[PDB]
Amino acid sequence: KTKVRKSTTFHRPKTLVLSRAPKYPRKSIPHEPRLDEHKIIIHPLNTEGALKKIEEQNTLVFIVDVKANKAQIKQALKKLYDIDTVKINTLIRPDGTKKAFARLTPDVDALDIAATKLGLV
Amino acid sequence: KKKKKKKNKKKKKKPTQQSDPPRVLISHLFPDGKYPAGEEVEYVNENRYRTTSEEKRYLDNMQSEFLNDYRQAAEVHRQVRKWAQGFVKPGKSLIEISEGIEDSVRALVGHPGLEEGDALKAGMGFPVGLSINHCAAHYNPNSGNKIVLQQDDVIKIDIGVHVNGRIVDSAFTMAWNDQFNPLLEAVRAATNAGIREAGIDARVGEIGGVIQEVMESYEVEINGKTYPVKPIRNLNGHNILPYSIHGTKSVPIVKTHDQTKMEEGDVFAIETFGSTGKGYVIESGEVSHYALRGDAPKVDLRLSSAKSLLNVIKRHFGTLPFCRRFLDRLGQEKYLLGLNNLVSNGIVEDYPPLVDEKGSYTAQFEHTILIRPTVKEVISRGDDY
Amino acid sequence: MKVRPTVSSSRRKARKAHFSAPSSVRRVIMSAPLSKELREKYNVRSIPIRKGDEVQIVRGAHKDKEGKVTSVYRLKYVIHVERVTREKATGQTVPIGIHPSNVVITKLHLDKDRENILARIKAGREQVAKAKGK
Amino acid sequence: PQEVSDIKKFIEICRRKDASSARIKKNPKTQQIKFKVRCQRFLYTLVLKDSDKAEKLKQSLPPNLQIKDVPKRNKR
Amino acid sequence: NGKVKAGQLWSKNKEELTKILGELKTELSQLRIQKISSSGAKLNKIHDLRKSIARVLTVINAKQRAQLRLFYKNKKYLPLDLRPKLTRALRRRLSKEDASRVLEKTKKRLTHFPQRKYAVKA
Amino acid sequence: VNLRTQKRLAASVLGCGEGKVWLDPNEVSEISNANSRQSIRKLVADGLIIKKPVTMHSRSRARELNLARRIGRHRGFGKRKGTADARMPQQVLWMRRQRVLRRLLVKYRASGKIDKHLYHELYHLAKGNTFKHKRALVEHIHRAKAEKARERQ
RNA sequence: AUGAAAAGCACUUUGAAAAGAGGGUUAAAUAGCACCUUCAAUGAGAACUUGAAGUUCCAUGUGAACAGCGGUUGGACAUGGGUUGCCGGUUAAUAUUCCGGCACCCGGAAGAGCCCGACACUUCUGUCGGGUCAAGGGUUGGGCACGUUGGGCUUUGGGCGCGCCCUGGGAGCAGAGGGCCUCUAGCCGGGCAACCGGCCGGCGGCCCUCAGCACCCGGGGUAGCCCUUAGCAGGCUUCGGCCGUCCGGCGUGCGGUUAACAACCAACUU
RNA sequence: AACGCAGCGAAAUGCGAUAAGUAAUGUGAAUUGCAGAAUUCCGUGAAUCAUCGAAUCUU
Repeated sequence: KTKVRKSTTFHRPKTLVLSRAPKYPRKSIPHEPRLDEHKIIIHPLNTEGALKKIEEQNTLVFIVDVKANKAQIKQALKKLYDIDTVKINTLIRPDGTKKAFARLTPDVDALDIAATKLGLV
Repeated sequence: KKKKKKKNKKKKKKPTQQSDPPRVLISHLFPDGKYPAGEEVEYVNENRYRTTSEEKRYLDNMQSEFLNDYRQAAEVHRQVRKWAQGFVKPGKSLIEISEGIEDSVRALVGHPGLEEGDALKAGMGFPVGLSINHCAAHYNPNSGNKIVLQQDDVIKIDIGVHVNGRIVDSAFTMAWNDQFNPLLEAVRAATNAGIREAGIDARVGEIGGVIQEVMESYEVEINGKTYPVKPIRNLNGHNILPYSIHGTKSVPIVKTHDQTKMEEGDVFAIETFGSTGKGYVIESGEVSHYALRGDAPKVDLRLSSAKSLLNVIKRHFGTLPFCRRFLDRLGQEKYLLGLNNLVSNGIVEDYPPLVDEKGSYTAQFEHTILIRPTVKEVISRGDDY
Repeated sequence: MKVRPTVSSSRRKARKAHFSAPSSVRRVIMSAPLSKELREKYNVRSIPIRKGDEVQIVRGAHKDKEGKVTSVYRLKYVIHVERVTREKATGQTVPIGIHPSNVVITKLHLDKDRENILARIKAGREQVAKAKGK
Repeated sequence: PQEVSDIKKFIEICRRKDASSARIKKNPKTQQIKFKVRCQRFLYTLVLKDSDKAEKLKQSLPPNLQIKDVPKRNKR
Repeated sequence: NGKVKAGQLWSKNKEELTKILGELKTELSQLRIQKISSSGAKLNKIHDLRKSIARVLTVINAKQRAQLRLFYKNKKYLPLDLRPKLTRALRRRLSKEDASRVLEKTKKRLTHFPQRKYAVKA
Repeated sequence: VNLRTQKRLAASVLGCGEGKVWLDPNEVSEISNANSRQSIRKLVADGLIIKKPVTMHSRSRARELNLARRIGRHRGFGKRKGTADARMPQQVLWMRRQRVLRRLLVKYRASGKIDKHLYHELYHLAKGNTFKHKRALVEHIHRAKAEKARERQ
């Protein structure tokens, strides 16, 4: 009078899982997007090495937040300076901050960008 | 013998008068090649014998060329300062004043200052000074400046001209509100007092001490409140050397025990500063003035931008002070990075504007004096100051 | 003698509260007596001193010296009036700090709030008088 | 680096859209002319001996392709 | 330009508050670039700009919080941050009505035999 | 004048050690302000910085002794310090002889000088230390073939 | 725990400096914030600095302390900077991480690096030439005939040239001589001057004649390459014929007895 | 507990990317080592002042 069972092992029956439908938000409003472009980029670096990079390798050396990754650095420079980058190489300095070398696209000249974008003027 | 064509070539009369703005070569206005002497004053007291000494007169004649071209430089200064005294008014822009001054100087000396070597033969000895209100010195508008002088501005006009590295540096102040007028007389007296006190064997601390009695003996009424005139202690006059505006000896404007003597053959800049404030100025504001140091560190520059710019400065300006616009007119495009690197290294000192406290008013007058073997020559004296 | 329980008559606590008093409290401590002309004009015996009013010195080596206060320097419990200076070795003049209790206020700095302060002190003094004179 | 042995294949390799640049290398000590074209993935080299055949090839490939002569002592 | 007064901020809509916040952040960026090697009057503005941004953010935040409390009026379950916070103990404490409840029998005793206002002579 | 930095920089650019760098004593002033690889490199071109040649170390005497040994001049008993096996192992002497004998037998079989039956017999004879060297093996082969030829009956 | 108040020491002078002596502030300073060798260079000073000869990392500075002697030196002090699947390069300090190339016998690749040179070069900057391939062992050579494969080379025949040299046009450029007119400078006569006449320098735009370099268009000849036929590009002779005196290999009788012989190449070991 | 934040700070104190703090209320001219502001009070109001009912609150 009961359904046949091809196996001697009993398995827990499948029951539906209802999605959460809270009657009140546990947090009233979502947080503002943390670590936006102004928080990411702090200030360019004016040092002999950093300026040497600008003239020769067409790269700009920036000091960014230590908790930002290369994807955020690339987006920050594009939406704040309208400068494109072929690649970005980042290191964390012994003082605890992040140094980001941003090589610009060959179409633009970095030295001009430093003047126009007030990097050094 | 070949009889070739000889079309009539009308001898043009040399011009005898100047234009507005000045563009006539100075040699056209002095066809005999002799330029006016400045104000001649005998030395005082135990030095009066110097006037008639036969040996010193011949010694002076050995440097006749030094004397006569400098006299040319001083005469150019007088005509340019006359134009400036007639032109500057509330409502004039600093940019157009500076361009007019440089063009007049360059036209009169015959040196456009574009070709290599040309600025080192003759022309501006240092960037013009256009210092407003609390700025005492070393302000110059850079390219694109839009500032216009207003009724309540106090403007200092400091003009330097050199010929063959002999630089005439003289400066004066203008104001248009009569409450500001007394300041000019106070500083004028100290400059004129310096002229009376200057001479061979005079001790510089006495000049500084005399300046102190005169400045605190003057007062000025401004907006219902009275301020004594104070010397700006931390400014000083100086000796002049070939192609170098500042030498190693100073003539203070406060008392000292300094036993440095003025000597035969020297040239001195007698400058005075007055202030209603504390009597000392600090550096503040956007920097426009620069000068290559004579005691320049011979660092092996690491930046190629710097490697060029430095040579360009030496070739075009040498040790004479320059300004940014003097670079723009050479065609260097973007060059600040090399310039700022050179400043940071310390090869080329940047001269920022110098200001006393906010709300104060300062005045400035300056003359160059030549310490000739017989008498003192206040070569830059004119009817204005 | 002290009666109210909240009042403390301990030297150590009084010295601590005075020397470590904040800026707002130090203004009340640094009070000066009014001149007899202003005392009879405003019916006020003393006021918290302010930068901007002339002052006469009655105690010290600078007695009978009149001048306006240039700085109310609360950290050191001193004020600086004009023309009281001391030359350093260099000859530079430094202002001399005078305690507000050794001076008298001959002229006031007249502001909109000082009118309220003077009105509050005046109204209180005669108001007390009517209650005590009953 | 790969070689193109046949001439005909070399032009087609120079004709495909990802051929950024090309160059001619001269070896006078052996009379070898090396035609190298750079594509997206590989650098293809074709070694030639007869200079007579070399001149025909240079004007046969599409003109859009930039060709250089590989000067001695290429500056850094 | 100058320091932004908190008084005028309170009378601005949200979208105008957002626009001014962007300008303030942008100005702080380039002004923080120039800080390298320079001492003087330049610095005072970046300190003021930092505090100016803070004032705008609080105004945006405060006006947002006020709107939420208006929407969640007459609502059984409020968000955790909008709910009153006193202490853990005070929130678990019995409600005023619950702690003051009485039984039927206790209510009957108090209705008929409460504490009387009596005086005894001498 | 402190030129320690210049000496280190010169060695790196010159691609040599620091003990080979020569700095002109009479131009210590121009070397003093080099303070960079480019300037050090410039002083190399101008002849101010020179790399000293390596110290002479010649194998001429080693070559002379080796030649004298090839003719037997320094091979005496007093010139040997190890055992004969260390100097010349028997295992490599045996391995040399075995390959020499086996190689000789292989080409003889291919050329038809011997058949497989004589080749097999000689192969195990060689493995059994019967022939001292190559000459012994051929001498044995010649004698055996003559006797095999001799049986014409 | 200085002093009521920093008024905490101006200025002169000795000393490399630290500091000292005057002088000044204070009521008081008997209250002073301690209340291996030689030479040379650098430097006040050189045994232990440098050259030549025999976060400690990097640069610049440096009073004390430390470096159990000294110290100009330093892993010390002060202030700045430095850490981003192969080859080459790049920095004062990072590189398989940066830059360039290229990826996941020949191409890469000689264009790279390394040696030699020549001229320039204050520095911004190097440029161009040349090279950079007594015993103990091996490897070859097996022939004569025939047939077959590469044909190594050459002759004839066929196809494709333009390397050079001869002839026509042009393009761009360089220099010497003559003509047109414009700007600046020196000498003579005259002229109050202005201005009028003669000689001379720099001109200096344009036109005509002479010499040299590089580029394009159109007509002639090769001198190189590729393909076939014949010989192997051959020598001797009866002049018929014979040898294949070309190289290389592969297949069938051999012969294998003196290859047990020659030549060539090689280390070592009693 | 860790890490950051000041015009010039290493520690302490204070604060949390709104960082030597913000808002709001009170009071009513300062802070102080050098810098640097504000009312110019009729709204607009220093300071590390007091109060503090609104917020931010990094790992």
